[PDB]
Amino acid sequence: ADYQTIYTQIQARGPHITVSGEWGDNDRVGKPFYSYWLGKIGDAQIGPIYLGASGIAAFAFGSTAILIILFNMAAEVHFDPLQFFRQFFWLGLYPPKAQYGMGIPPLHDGGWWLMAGLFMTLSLGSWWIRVYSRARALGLGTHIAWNFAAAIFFVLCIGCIHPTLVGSWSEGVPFGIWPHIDWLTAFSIRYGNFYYCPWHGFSIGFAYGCGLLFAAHGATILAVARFGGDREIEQITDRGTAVERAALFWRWTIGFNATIESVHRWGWFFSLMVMVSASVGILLTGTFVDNWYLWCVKHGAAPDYPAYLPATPDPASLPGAPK
Amino acid sequence: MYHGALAQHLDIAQLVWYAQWLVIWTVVLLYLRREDRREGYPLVEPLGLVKLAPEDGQVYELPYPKTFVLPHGGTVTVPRRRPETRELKLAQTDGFEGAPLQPTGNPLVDAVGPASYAERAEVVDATVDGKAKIVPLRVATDFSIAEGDVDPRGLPVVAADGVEAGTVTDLWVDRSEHYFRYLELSVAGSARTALIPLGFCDVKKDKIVVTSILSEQFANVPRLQSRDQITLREEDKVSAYYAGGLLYATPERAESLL
Amino acid sequence: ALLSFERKYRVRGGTLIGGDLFDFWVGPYFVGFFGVSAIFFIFLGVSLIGYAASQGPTWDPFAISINPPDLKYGLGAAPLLEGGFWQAITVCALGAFISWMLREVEISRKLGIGWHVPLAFCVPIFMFCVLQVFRPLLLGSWGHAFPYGILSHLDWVNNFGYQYLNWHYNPGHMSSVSFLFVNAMALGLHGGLILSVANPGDGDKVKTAEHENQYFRDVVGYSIGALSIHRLGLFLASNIFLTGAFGTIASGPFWTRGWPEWWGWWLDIPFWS
Amino acid sequence: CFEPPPATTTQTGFRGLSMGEVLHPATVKAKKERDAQYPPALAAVKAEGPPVSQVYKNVKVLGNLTEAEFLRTMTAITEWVSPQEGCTYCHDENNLASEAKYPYVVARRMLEMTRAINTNWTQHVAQTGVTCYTCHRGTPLPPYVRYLEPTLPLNNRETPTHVERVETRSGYVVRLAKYTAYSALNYDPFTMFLANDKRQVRVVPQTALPLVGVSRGKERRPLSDAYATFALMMSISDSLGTNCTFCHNAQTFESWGKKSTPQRAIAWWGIRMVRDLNMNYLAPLNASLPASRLGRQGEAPQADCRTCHQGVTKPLFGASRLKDYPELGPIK
Ligand code: BCB
Ligand code: BCB
Ligand code: BCB
Ligand SMILES: C/C=C1/c2cc3[nH]c4c(c3C)C(=O)[C@H](C(=O)OC)c4c3nc(cc4[nH]c(cc(n2)[C@@H]1C)c(C(C)=O)c4C)[C@@H](C)[C@@H]3CCC(=O)OC/C=C(/C)CCC[C@H](C)CCC[C@H](C)CCCC(C)C
Ligand SMILES: C/C=C1/c2cc3[nH]c4c(c3C)C(=O)[C@H](C(=O)OC)c4c3nc(cc4[nH]c(cc(n2)[C@@H]1C)c(C(C)=O)c4C)[C@@H](C)[C@@H]3CCC(=O)OC/C=C(\C)CCC[C@H](C)CCC[C@H](C)CCCC(C)C
Ligand SMILES: CC(C)=CCC/C(C)=C/CC/C(C)=C/CC/C(C)=C/CC/C(C)=C/CC/C(C)=C/CC/C(C)=C/CC1=C(C)C(=O)c2ccccc2C1=O
Ligand code: HEC
Ligand code: HEC
Ligand code: HEC
Ligand code: HEC
Ligand SMILES: CC(C)=CCC/C(C)=C/C=C/C(C)=C/C=C/C(C)=C/C=C\C=C(C)\C=C\C=C(/C)CC/C=C(/C)CCCC(C)C
Ligand SMILES: CCCCCCCCCCCC[N+](C)(C)[O-]
Ligand SMILES: CCCCCCCCCCCC[N+](C)(C)[O-]
Ligand SMILES: CCCCCCCCCCCC[N+](C)(C)[O-]
Ligand SMILES: [Fe+3]
Repeated sequence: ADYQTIYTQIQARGPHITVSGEWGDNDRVGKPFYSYWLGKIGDAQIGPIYLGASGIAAFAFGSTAILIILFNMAAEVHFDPLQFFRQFFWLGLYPPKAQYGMGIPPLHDGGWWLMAGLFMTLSLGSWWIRVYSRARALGLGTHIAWNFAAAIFFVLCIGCIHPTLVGSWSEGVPFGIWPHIDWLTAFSIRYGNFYYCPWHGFSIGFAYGCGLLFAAHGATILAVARFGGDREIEQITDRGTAVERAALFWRWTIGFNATIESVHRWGWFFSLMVMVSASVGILLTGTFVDNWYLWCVKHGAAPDYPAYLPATPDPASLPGAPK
Repeated sequence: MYHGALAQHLDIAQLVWYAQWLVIWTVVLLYLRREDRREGYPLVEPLGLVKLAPEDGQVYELPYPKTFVLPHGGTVTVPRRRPETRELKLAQTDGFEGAPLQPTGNPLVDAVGPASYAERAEVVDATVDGKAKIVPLRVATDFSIAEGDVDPRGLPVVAADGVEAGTVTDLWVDRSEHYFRYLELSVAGSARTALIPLGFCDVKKDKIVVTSILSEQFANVPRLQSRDQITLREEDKVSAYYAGGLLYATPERAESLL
Repeated sequence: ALLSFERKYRVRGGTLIGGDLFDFWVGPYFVGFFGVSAIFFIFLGVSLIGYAASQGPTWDPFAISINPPDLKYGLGAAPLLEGGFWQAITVCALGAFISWMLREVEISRKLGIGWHVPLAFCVPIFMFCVLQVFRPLLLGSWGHAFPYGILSHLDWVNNFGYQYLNWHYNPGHMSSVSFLFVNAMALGLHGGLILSVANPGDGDKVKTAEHENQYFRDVVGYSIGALSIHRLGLFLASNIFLTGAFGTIASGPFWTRGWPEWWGWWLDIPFWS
Repeated sequence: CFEPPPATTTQTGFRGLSMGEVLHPATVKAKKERDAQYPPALAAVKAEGPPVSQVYKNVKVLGNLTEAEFLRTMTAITEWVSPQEGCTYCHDENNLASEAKYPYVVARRMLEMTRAINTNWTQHVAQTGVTCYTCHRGTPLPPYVRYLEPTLPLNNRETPTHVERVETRSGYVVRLAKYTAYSALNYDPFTMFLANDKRQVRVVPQTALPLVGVSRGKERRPLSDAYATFALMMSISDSLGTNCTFCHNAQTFESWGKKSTPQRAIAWWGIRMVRDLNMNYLAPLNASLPASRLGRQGEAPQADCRTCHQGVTKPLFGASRLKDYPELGPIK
């Protein structure tokens, strides 16, 4: 076995490299330190950190959002610090419970929720241009930023675009561990079972394929570490036996293959498609489909099954039944 | 009336369903699968003789070429004409088109099968600021072994047949990633140095086990042009040598495990 | 037929069983003994699918469903129309998957590369066994396993989940979902990074490993490095099932209540009750 | 942490849909033993003499009965409601017609209520019926009742910790969670759905596309309604010791026909019956009860699914006394 794929046997230390960016080279802060155990499964060097305007903008807005959430959570346990730790996962900040439509809700019923939402959104925008601008300062493509943009767009969809399109803030995702989880069933129940939403299926298809691809890709590169396949940039510009063998492994297995560069396009596209497909689904939900199961029945897609115990007429539609 | 309803049993979501499938297959078929063809294409046959004009499918499956402008001068354009010049000492086991080839000589030296190397550039991979990236510790003197790990310099190398085959004289490090990639070792009884990729190295505290090749086979490990640097092709030549051993070092390794 | 660089690798040997007898290609496909068993099991499998489907109501691919037996048949053979087909097809699937994996080790040996990929492919084969074999063994009927239908298998995931009131609270599930999400993220980041270095665009020049690590250090203060991101990727992906398996096996054999209630171990500690 | 195998499973849907009950034998055995404490029927007495309407002085509900029949009823009522307290819980020792003690008047309406249950709600209690024991389980205060706010513990026979006490506000989220099978759902399904008939529990549309006129802005029910009925269903599932699959094929929660089981229909009638009982029998009893029985808003204790079922899909595993005590219903 090649033990180098499991962990680094002999770590190396050496002077810290700094690649100069078109700007902000002075805004890198902290002194690098090295971790020996980290260095067995990774790169040992932790830090420094770039610290631009946007990074701080993000921390500013995010902490505002986190504080708005935490104080509302604490208010839910009338500020008892011990019950706060005990009940933390059950505590949340909820959108309006009553129907105000698009009206700005009272603070005690989703106003605070709305404001945490604004400040998180601003934090995501700030972090986004950090992710983008860092790439141009170092003279790199904006690939990551576009993938990240899709992720942010999906959050906006479940957070406020979908509430806007149906016209009720009551449909936002709550903040909280279990509470954000509870929303998923409430939403799915309201809209007729998300298993019958094709864009759910697409999202899952790509999400699972990200599992398939990264397991497959990660395993492939490790299988060709002896020939240097981890040095992927120079294997793009000067094909070595590593990617030759990697390509022939797959070609002989599934009948076709990629290049060392294009597999990364595959992976980038699949991860992007998780969020693009999820977004289309939410945009269509509520606005143009009310019950995803009935929509599948309408179009002849739903499976059907014989009764096991006897079919049961809705009692509410028998004559003279109470309401 | 219904939000999303259109004329005669159409609705918006039904159209988007069709649109989405179209978008997917467009990206997969017209874009990704062509990107997949930037290497190894056009394919080769029992001599495709039509030398006057190209066959239509070979033009359609390829993307428009792209050019990488390399960081230390140069450009590379893919896809391109890149045929294998070298004489491969292999022979056809049969007439069938996809029958395997047998090695005619000694497959480690002759560099076939798992011992094949790509015809990469005969240039030394460089750091971001121009220096040779993969250098041994005699040159990279500001690089050390980390506090806690075996220092292999001095330790013996034991090959697959339990025979001491040489002594580790040095480690070659990746100055761009801070990562040791080869050990240098003296080959006992032949007064030469040889590089081993660490991936073929079982690093113990008293020895370095190497199961890929036999002790005698350390004689014909490819030699470098220079003492203190290595080219990308040489790295392929060296790495491939041991990988060949996994299948060829003994007669019994090619035949069925059961 | 052959990639420009292919012919030098296309040598004999590296098989696990059969030596020269099945050591050859057909088009691009390596065969081997496990190629032959794969095709056998595939043929048998999709034959049994097609027979079973014709004895059913519809031919609409979305609505076909080959289902396991009733629970009353426990772990015995069931009549072919009422679970036998499902039993036969499951065996053919396992034959095909294991063949496929072993085919991959043979291909790995011939190229003189690591067996990491067939290794990685074991974990989805394992997870399939958790759902169709081990968990039905522990509960005592094949009828607890899932049906073979594009949409019908979702109805099983659905009801299975709701048998425990809110499956989201399943801690094995929480772990599994978290790996699914972060794995998808990391692949975006990894693929994004690689292309951003090789494709800055505007005629600008290709960058370098140092640029790779510099980018992540700058934005999040750490960069795990080239080789390690691949090791981490395989680790993250694999733990989607490796941890989720526990949450699946627990549900039923080791837990019959709803999954939210399980968190009583925390909520109901007397010291803060 | 965990419960050891094996698990008893049942089937409630077509093979392959993973619908049924998943029960822990230990737990079922414990609940079976607890419910087996149901006292056996008293021996039958033969009807002799005049109706008790002409012998005793203050009998308005049970006047049809003869003296031996009537007294048999009274010792059964004592066995079911006040075994440890005895006849004197409802009576003055020296005036059996005195209504001076509040349990007397409540017991009178409880008689009318449980007779009503066994006559008007046969769609839910069927031939099994209910007796006083079904709810009371041998104490004057039934172990499982509800106020207009959630209380802990669910069994009022257990003593509350400081946080569990309703006046401790830091423990609201936990009081609420334990009513909804430990979910963080932020709704009290009892006051929303079981205390009265003001709210509809159905929330999911019965058309594929959104109907213009009910689908935008303030025309829309808020999403909270979906959370709320999820909560009610969690709470129902817990109260019967079962899961959604007992009543639903989750493929379409909103569908009946092949997508529902007969138990879902019975559960539907149970909602209606619990609303009748609360609105028309139990809630008005705040006039007749002492303040120590009322909640923090002057409300009497009311009933939910648990009051009868106590974690079993049939109360007391289907035990019945109906034919043994005709006086308790049904009445022609
Ligand atoms: C414990 C939970 C499970 C689950 C939960 C689940 C959900 C919630 C959803 C799916 C979905 C899917 N699942 Mg399912 N599933 C599937 C296959 C499928 C596909 C129909 C679809 C998308 C798959 C995908 O893109 O993956 C990534 C793999 C890729 C991208 C490579 C291509 C795969 C190719 C599309 C597979 C197609 C398979 C064929 C239709 C079946 C084989 C046909 C035979 C005759 C050769 C198989 C083959 C198995 C096996 C053998 O175990 C399986 C088990 C499970 N699924 C478990 C039961 N799955 C989605 C769907 O849309 O279903 C309607 C969906 O929403
Ligand atoms: C009972 C209810 C269910 C449900 C309800 C549900 C809903 C309502 C929605 C989904 C969605 C999705 N579901 Mg689904 N689901 C899925 C899988 C999935 C996902 C692939 C997909 C997209 C969500 C995502 O990846 O977000 C992970 C990524 C996120 C959330 C982006 C985060 C990026 C962000 C920039 C991160 C930044 C955070 C900050 C750093 C922190 C700051 C916060 C502080 C300040 C407070 C599987 C595999 C199954 C199975 C096996 O059963 C399943 C079953 C269910 N789902 C049941 C049917 N699911 C979504 C979808 O696709 O709908 C069409 C969706 O909207
Ligand atoms: C209402 C019910 C729900 C539910 C019920 C549920 C159950 C009951 C189980 C899961 C499981 C899982 N759920 Mg979950 N779920 C998930 C995500 C997930 C997955 C991460 C995880 C594993 C799925 C699996 O086992 O694949 C199985 C995939 C397999 C077996 C792949 C087989 C591949 C095979 C080897 C090869 C097949 C090859 C083809 C046939 C060949 C054909 C190809 C062609 C091209 C030739 C998300 C992200 C969400 C969201 C967003 O809400 C969600 C909500 C729900 N889940 C709802 C709450 N979920 C599983 C789990 O791990 O639980 C802890 C599980 O058992
Ligand atoms: C399929 C597509 C996937 C995807 C894709 C992508 N996702 C990306 C990118 C792409 C392309 C980025 O480039 C960007 C990034 O930067 O990566 C390094 C990023 C992000 N995705 C995060 C979280 C996430 N992605 C999720 C999901 C998906 N994403 C889906 C699955 C989920 C789920 C599943 O819920 C979560 C929770 C954050 C780490 C980050 C934003 C931080 C922020 O918006 O500021 C918010 C401001 C704060 C103050 C919060 C501080 C705490 C957080 C943890 C941040 C701490 C970092 C800090 C620098 C630590 C320093 C310590 C140091 C000294 C040692
Ligand atoms: C965490 C681990 C991840 C992971 C990892 C890896 N995944 C790998 C590898 C690794 C490493 C490979 O090396 C291998 C491969 O070669 O890559 C191209 C592979 C593969 N992953 C496939 C499917 C896949 N991966 C999934 C998931 C994950 N993978 C998770 C995420 C999922 C889902 C559902 O998520 C699917 C559907 C095939 C494409 C391929 C097997 C081909 C095969 O096996 O050929 C042999 C079999 C056939 C050609 C068909 C056989 C038909 C049978 C006999 C009859 C049908 C019965 C069937 C049960 C009916 C079901 C009906 C259905 C509607 C319910
Ligand atoms: C007819 C007959 C008797 C034949 C005998 C021979 C025989 C056994 C034939 C088998 C026939 C069969 C069953 C064929 C089916 C083939 C199968 C299973 C195809 C499935 C293909 C699918 C859907 C794959 C999903 C994954 C996916 C999206 C891949 C796209 C990108 C690719 C090709 C990734 C593979 C790949 C990865 C993962 C790298 O990391 C890598 C690194 C460097 C260079 C190349 C690569 C590379 O190609
Ligand atoms: C409350 C739960 C009671 C217990 C315990 C006992 N009795 Fe009772 N009794 C109760 C009520 C509400 C009534 C009125 C019945 C009606 O139909 O309106 C009665 C009535 C009697 C009578 C009739 C006397 C009269 O009103 O003239 C008798 C003789 C009587 N009860 C006796 C009795 C005995 C012996 C008991 C212990 C075995 C007993 N009762 C318990 C309410 C309750
Ligand atoms: C559930 C549907 C019940 C049935 C059947 C019967 N009772 Fe009941 N009772 C029930 C509740 C929810 C309450 C309120 C809690 C309380 O303690 O008041 C009661 C109350 C009584 C009382 C008053 C006891 C007291 O407050 O100390 C009595 C005397 C009583 N109930 C008697 C009684 C009898 C005799 C019944 C059968 C004829 C009977 N109850 C049925 C719930 C339910
Ligand atoms: C039987 C004892 C049930 C169990 C267990 C669960 N549900 Fe239920 N549900 C039941 C009934 C009788 C009704 C109709 C109530 C009425 O008054 O009309 C419902 C309703 C729902 C709904 C709403 C469907 C609609 O038409 O809007 C949902 C979404 C629902 N139920 C979900 C659900 C879940 C998730 C359960 C397990 C937690 C569950 N139910 C259990 C009866 C019974
Ligand atoms: C006492 C007045 C009850 C209350 C309050 C509720 N239920 Fe009930 N239920 C009761 C009886 C006596 C029976 C008879 C058992 C039999 O053999 O039929 C039932 C039955 C059910 C069932 C049927 C279960 C089965 O296995 O067939 C269900 C699903 C049910 N009850 C549900 C239910 C719900 C959801 C309730 C609160 C709304 C509820 N019941 C209250 C007595 C009483
Ligand atoms: C016109 C104006 C007024 C209105 C528009 C405002 C606007 C754009 C609102 C947008 C709102 C949006 C996008 C809302 C989306 C909310 C979502 C998706 C919430 C989802 C999950 C929230 C979770 C998990 C939060 C949990 C909170 C906590 C754990 C406490 C906070 C503390 C932390 C340390 C956070 C850690 C989170 C995690 C990494 C562990
Ligand atoms: C995961 C859910 C997938 C459901 C697939 C249903 C697609 C319905 C669209 C079918 C095409 C329209 N038409 C005309 C054929 O009915
Ligand atoms: C449900 C998600 C859909 C994902 C689609 C990914 C399918 C990849 C198909 C590979 C096609 C191979 N080939 C050679 C035929 O082009
Ligand atoms: C229409 C749905 C199709 C789902 C995606 C199927 C993936 C196709 C892979 C089969 C191609 C095999 N081949 C020819 C490339 O060897
Ligand atoms: Fe990579």
